[PDB]
Amino acid sequence: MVVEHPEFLKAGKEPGLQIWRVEKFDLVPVPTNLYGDFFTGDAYVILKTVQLRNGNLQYDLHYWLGNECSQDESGAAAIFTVQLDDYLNGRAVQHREVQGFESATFLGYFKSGLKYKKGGVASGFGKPVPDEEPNSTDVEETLERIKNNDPKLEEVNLNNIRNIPIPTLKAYAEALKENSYVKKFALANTRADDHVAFAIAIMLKANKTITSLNLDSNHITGKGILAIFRALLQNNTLTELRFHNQRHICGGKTEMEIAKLLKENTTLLKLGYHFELAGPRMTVTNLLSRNMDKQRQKRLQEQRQAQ
Amino acid sequence: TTALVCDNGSGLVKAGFAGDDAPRAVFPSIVGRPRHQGVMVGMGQKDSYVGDEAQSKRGILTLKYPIEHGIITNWDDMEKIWHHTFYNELRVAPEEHPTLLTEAPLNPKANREKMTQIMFETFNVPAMYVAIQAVLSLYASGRTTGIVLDSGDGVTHNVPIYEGYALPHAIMRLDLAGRDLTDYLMKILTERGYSFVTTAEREIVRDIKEKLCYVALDFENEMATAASSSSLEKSYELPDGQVITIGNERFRCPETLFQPSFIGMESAGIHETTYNSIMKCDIDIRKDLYANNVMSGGTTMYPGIADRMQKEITALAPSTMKIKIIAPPERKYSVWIGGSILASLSTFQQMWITKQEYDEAGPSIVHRKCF
Ligand SMILES: Nc1ncnc2c1ncn2[C@@H]1O[C@H](COP(=O)(O)OP(=O)(O)OP(=O)(O)O)[C@@H](O)[C@H]1O
Ligand SMILES: [Ca+2]
Ligand SMILES: [Ca+2]
Ligand SMILES: [Ca+2]
Repeated sequence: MVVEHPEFLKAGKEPGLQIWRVEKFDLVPVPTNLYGDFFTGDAYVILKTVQLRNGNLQYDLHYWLGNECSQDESGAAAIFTVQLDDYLNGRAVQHREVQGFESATFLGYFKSGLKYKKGGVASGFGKPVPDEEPNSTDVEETLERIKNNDPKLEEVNLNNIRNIPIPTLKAYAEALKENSYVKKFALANTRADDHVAFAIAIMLKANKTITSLNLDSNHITGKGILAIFRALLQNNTLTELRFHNQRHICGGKTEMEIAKLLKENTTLLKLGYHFELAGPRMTVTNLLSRNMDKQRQKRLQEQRQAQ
Repeated sequence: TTALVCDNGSGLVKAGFAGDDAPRAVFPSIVGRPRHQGVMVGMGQKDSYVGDEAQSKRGILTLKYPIEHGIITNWDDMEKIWHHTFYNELRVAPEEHPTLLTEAPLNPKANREKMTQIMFETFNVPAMYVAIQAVLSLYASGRTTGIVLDSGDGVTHNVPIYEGYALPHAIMRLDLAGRDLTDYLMKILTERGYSFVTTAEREIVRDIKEKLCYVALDFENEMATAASSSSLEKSYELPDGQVITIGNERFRCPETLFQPSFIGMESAGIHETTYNSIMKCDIDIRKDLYANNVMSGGTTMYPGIADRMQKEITALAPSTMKIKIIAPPERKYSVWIGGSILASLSTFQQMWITKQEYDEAGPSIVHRKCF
């Protein structure tokens, strides 16, 4: 939109001269008997309105910059010039006037002549490295807890845990299958692989609860990745998925298949991955952006109810 | 109450509070993750390190930049960065502050939306705005009309602006910027016999660049000078204490900006693309573009670069034309300062996209409220 403000509303009503001074990020009128006396430590916006035969108004906007004026003030003049011009529907011509270099037209506006006075209102302007605190989750204990459907477990973080056996990771997936309490599951940097990814994919067809899964920094490959993304065809719960930093990058036909596979997913809102190719990278970004806006469409028809 | 300003570039986040003359936080825009091949139990439960933290640990991490050539490419790490900025750096509750963000000039439509999506859905900001970087830099210089050369760590742009707005058809773009220039200085120094490949060797080359490099006024003269004497050589002290001499590499590195062939780019030089950009504009604004050339961003810091631009643009422009290059001293931060001012203006409360506006109209709202 376009800005209103009380001086905007008085601006360019009729032939004449208006002069404002930038004061602490606001536009303030210069008293009409002070016109032509310009503090060299300040910045000004000047509007020259002329009558046209039609009865409409010709505008000229000049912004006057004092040599000692501070950066915010002069930056503010230039911007105020722009907003004022916009507000007038772009019909004003913009002139930059610096002290000592001013236009003859500008100077011609003061019959009595232009004075500089020193001074003005004051500016509106006003480590460690590698190791801390290993991950203490007990894998066994936790795996157990998932089987029994423990409602105290809403979060499972295996991140950075070294030396977990693959069939145990596989077992976690098998265990998460009917769980109704685990919304989050982070295995980053576990040396997990495609078998683990396959298991997880199977899991995701049945599982209605987990919203967030983190595979970062693993050995998963394109067939692991992809297997998960086909699975997500049957899954409307998972909103977030992160595979950053696998040991070997999948290549383009994998990135392509990802962006393809996700076309029919209405659900996932976030994908951690670094796409090498911009084409899929963009496609995926548009899809996630569509899915996210549906969550706003609901939310609105939700909001559109309470009367 | 107070407004936040975030200027997210390819190498550096500049972030802070509107009204301040300077950003409170300036840090590497990166997200680290454990390197294969490697170790660490030190990470505890974390999938990643962000910002300064990750820079520390660069040894044991593989670093990744969410912004590439000034454009957002990895969105999940962009959220991270944004989150770190709010909570860990500015230490604020983002749902309490109007938030101004910046973007590259030609940023694709859908990215402008996505940035709008995330700010409202994930951070729940009461209101937000997205401004073009170069445009803010022009404003910070106290101008509505001008053509900005903006060159950072990731991308270099030529952005003509008239009575407050960029002219997109005339914008020119070059992928070459500081990071590429560092890699280029590593080479030719190496071809001189100093061998920098190391994760912490690059670190030193970067220092040499920001310290000893400069732009030659005339390249073949400077090369003829350097060939017939040592007047252009400068001594440089490494951390091992060794003091070595470096030659014409001083200006062959930044010459890449005017001669992108040097690194293998088929692209014309920033001087030629400046002229082109102006030439793509309406004749009647050209004289005002020629007379206001404003430089922005840290890759414009090289001593000599203004004067080199004056000369090349003079050799291109008509005989008559008044040509001036403005190189503000604070121009590593121009973009940020320009936003700081704009978001601080009394007139600004009406420019925000509100949460409510977003909730009702959806993210395409930003194409109609932000030019
Ligand atoms: N004194 C210097 N001389 C040359 N280059 C410099 C100097 N100081 C910083 N740089 C470079 O400036 C860059 C940082 O500038 P800036 O923060 O404007 O870039 P950015 O916004 O991260 O990048 P981009 O604008 O491309 O997205 C880095 O490449 C750094 O090497
Ligand atoms: Ca002042
Ligand atoms: Ca106009
Ligand atoms: Ca930048």
